[PDB]
Amino acid sequence: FVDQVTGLSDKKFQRPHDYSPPFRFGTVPQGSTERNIRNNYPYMHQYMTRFNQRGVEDALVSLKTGKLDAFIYDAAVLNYKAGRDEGCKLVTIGSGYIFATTGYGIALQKGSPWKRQIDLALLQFVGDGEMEELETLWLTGIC
Amino acid sequence: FVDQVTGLSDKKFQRPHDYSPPFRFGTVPNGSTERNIRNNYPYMHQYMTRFNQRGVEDALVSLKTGKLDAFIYDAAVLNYKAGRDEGCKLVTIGSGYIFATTGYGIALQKGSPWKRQIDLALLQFVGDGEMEELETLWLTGIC
Amino acid sequence: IVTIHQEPFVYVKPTMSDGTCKEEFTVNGDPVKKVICTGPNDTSPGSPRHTVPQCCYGFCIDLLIKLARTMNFTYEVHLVADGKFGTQERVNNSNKKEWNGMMGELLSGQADMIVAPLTINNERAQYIEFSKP
Amino acid sequence: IVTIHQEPFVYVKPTMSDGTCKEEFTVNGDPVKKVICTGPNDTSPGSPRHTVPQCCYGFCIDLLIKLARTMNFTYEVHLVADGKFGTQERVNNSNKKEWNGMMGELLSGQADMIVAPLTINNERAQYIEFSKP
Amino acid sequence: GINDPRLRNPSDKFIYATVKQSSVDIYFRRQVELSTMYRHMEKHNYESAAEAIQAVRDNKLHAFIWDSAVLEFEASQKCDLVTTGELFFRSGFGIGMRKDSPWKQNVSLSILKSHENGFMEDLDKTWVRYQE
Amino acid sequence: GINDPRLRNPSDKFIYATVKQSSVDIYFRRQVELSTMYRHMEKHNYESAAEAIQAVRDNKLHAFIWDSAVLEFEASQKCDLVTTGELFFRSGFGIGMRKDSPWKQNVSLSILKSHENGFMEDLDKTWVRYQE
Ligand SMILES: *[C@@H]1O[C@H](CO)[C@@H](O[C@@H]2O[C@H](CO)[C@@H](O)[C@H](O)[C@H]2NC(C)=O)[C@H](O)[C@H]1NC(C)=O
Ligand SMILES: *[C@@H]1O[C@H](CO)[C@@H](O[C@@H]2O[C@H](CO)[C@@H](O)[C@H](O)[C@H]2NC(C)=O)[C@H](O)[C@H]1NC(C)=O
Ligand SMILES: *[C@@H]1O[C@H](CO)[C@@H](O)[C@H](O)[C@H]1NC(C)=O
Ligand SMILES: *[C@@H]1O[C@H](CO)[C@@H](O)[C@H](O)[C@H]1NC(C)=O
Ligand SMILES: *[C@@H]1O[C@H](CO)[C@@H](O)[C@H](O)[C@H]1NC(C)=O
Ligand SMILES: *[C@@H]1O[C@H](CO)[C@@H](O)[C@H](O)[C@H]1NC(C)=O
Ligand SMILES: *[C@@H]1O[C@H](CO)[C@@H](O)[C@H](O)[C@H]1NC(C)=O
Ligand SMILES: *[C@@H]1O[C@H](CO)[C@@H](O)[C@H](O)[C@H]1NC(C)=O
Ligand SMILES: *[C@@H]1O[C@H](CO)[C@@H](O)[C@H](O)[C@H]1NC(C)=O
Repeated sequence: FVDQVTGLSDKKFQRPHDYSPPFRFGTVPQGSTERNIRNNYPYMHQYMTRFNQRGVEDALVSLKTGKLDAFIYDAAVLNYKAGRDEGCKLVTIGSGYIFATTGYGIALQKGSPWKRQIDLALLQFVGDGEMEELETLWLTGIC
Repeated sequence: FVDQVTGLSDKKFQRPHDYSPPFRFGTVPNGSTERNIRNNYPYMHQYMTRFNQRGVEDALVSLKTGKLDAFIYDAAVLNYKAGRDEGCKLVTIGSGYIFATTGYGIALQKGSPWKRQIDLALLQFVGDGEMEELETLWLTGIC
Repeated sequence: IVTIHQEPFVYVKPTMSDGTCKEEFTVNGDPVKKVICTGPNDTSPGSPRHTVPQCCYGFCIDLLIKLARTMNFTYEVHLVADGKFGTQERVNNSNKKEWNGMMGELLSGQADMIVAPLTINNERAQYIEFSKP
Repeated sequence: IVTIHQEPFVYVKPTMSDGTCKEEFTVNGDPVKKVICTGPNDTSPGSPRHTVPQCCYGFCIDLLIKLARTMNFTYEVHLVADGKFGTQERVNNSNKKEWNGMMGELLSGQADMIVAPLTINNERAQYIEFSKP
Repeated sequence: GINDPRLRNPSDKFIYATVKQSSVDIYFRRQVELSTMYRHMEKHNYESAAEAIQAVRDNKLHAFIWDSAVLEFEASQKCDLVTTGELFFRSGFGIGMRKDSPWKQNVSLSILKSHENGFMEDLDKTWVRYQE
Repeated sequence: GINDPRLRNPSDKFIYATVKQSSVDIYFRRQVELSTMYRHMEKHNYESAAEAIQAVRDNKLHAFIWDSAVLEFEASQKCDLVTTGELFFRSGFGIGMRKDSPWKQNVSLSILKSHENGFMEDLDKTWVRYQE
């Protein structure tokens, strides 16, 4: 019930020598989160370049076995990983407050006639609680 | 929690003159419950003739005023009436184990060809949780 | 009649002296209505398999005795060859569906009335019929 | 530009003396970049005619200032006449569901771009296009 | 009960199964959201119920999926055996029958005659209600 | 939150309503299974949200369906006003745009440029993020 890291721009995030143990974190390689970090903080990417890893569950095992302390990824995927966490041990930081705050969607070709139909259909699917039923079915936010 | 009556075979159901408070038991008129009573205990029907009533909600009000002490009806209807009772001051006895233990069904004409399809459709509705979904929608499981 | 050994329902117990059941009483002195069923063992190549008669009693057995008390009909209680209820299982050649267990002995004519802890569902009622539970 | 009265998004205040706004400072000494909106006192039964240029600021106002600094355009900020978002409500003649509120002022040409806490749903997007939230 | 989300993705610490080729297997094969447990418990199915009771008594398991009154009887036998609070697939044991046959009407009527009186209650007093 | 059966079956003392002609009325009018609340919220529809805040502060309203930001801000301002946590109808606040118009793409890219940096964080630091 404490906060080890304040947010994305913590005062500890400028120097690993400010940390008394050698701090480590990671992302997935060649992701859009890495591009967002590089367009926000290139020095954060320069620290993270020595601290890369393979994938999602590889970083999950590195968090369980004490090889890793933090992992920067998407919000709802890490919320699901906390939902499938072995006894709610790995806990996220907040609920997306000091973060990128974007969403998913359907990528279409430029000028496609399928745009307005999919837009109205998704806004209808949110408007009748069916999206909430799917989020209840596939995302179990325990504890 | 305490239960002053622990089954339909209680000693108090013989005669309220046997015990120092004369209590009252209530059923509904013109029902299969009364046929089960008259084929199990005709004296129970003879003392229900002393203790008749008219309406199920009227008998609920008579229970809330204390003019009626005991009440006998079906299981799930009284469970739903206790699920929406204010304060939950009216609790049943067990969950139907010293009782008739029958089920609600769909009565058809004798020799109708629609029996097999309705039976297969109902057994399909049971074995997928959709019946439990409708029971969750139309019953309240509080208190 | 075929049934499976269900511990709160169908007690199956080996005979005492010669194909007979020990007359055991309940807490009220009511004699336990036992029947001489036929019980085979589980592993027929794993052990010398005798297929001896055996004693069957309990819940569903006394229910069957009440049913035979109601209508004038005799009965012969036997047991299933292998301890399965019966499932819609696909055979290896030509991927054909078949049945095993008590239902496999029912549809093969070896049984006539399954008085047993049988669970009612959709796939069984398509092929056989069900009484009220 | 049209908006509606919500305090954590659009603070609406009357002016200091005439048109000018109070040079308010935040907790970090930042002067609040305000705008001279044009708003009524109350609704038409409540206020007969009192519509003045007032001071408006806050969340979406600073968002609009950032958009007006990013792209190369000037703007105009007014207020909604009634106190509604806007729904597809029936009118007397021809039994037709017309619009009102901020959408009723946008579709009538009285507004050019709704910068407001617009809850995106199906029916509002059935007619006009939106932006990303 | 079944609404524990940690059993939806089990592991080596959640060792539970059901009887091989039982009705539980078909009921979990139909419901698609119970497929993952169906892809787990298929690795550990047992030939009979008493073998599973003896296995879970020696803590070689962690849970077991079976009908209500049988497990309540086993809890009345052994105090360490505990039934859960939740309940699902509220169905009925009836009599397995043949096709079109003269044993359809009077068998159901005799069972219902046993239901209208207290004979089913007396059979409960024999074994079902009977505690030890 | 919304999962209270006291709101599913209301009474004369559980006074819940909404702002007249809002997205709450549209969302509770599309869902016909929530028609009962649609029969209740018409009793006490208000004009502005501040009228609803003054009503619920003086205990004239007992519940009020509304977007999360304004209610969390008023909970930060006033300690007696308490929000709940059952979140439903996760929607978006977007800039209301015209038809086919040359400002649909540029403004959207500018808002997304505001999303990628910490400018929305600065806008939270203006009024949204700071608790009182
Ligand atoms: C319950 O059943 C009885 C019998 O139908 C009803 O009692 C009266 O029965 C006589 C028989 O000649 C009729 O003439 C009356 O019309 C019946 N009573 C009335 C006032 O209608 C009785 O009404 C039935 N209803 C209940 C629920 O009590
Ligand atoms: C099922 O039970 C009923 C009980 O009524 C039996 O019906 C009677 O049995 C005789 C046999 O000759 C029939 O002629 C009549 O239909 C019934 N009695 C009369 C005179 O109405 C019925 O036979 C039983 N069926 C079986 C054998 O399962
Ligand atoms: C069946 O079971 C026992 C013990 O497994 C076995 O020795 C024998 O083959 C059968 N019955 C007899 C005769 O004990
Ligand atoms: C038993 O069968 C005989 C011969 O068919 C018949 O007379 C009798 O009614 C049947 N019922 C009884 C009393 O068991
Ligand atoms: C078919 O294959 C199964 C194993 O899947 C085996 O048990 C069975 O003996 C084979 N043949 C028969 C007789 O069905
Ligand atoms: C606004 O309100 C009243 C009408 O309700 C109007 O008469 C008055 O002049 C106005 N007051 C202010 C704050 O200027
Ligand atoms: C914006 O437009 C004005 C002319 O209206 C002029 O200063 C120039 O074209 C633009 N300035 C910038 C810096 O975009
Ligand atoms: C229609 O006119 C009546 C007055 O006759 C008015 O009360 C009502 O609000 C109007 N309804 C519509 C649908 O515009
Ligand atoms: C939108 O952005 C591009 C960026 O170069 C610019 O060229 C274009 O003119 C803009 N459109 C309008 C209508 O401002």
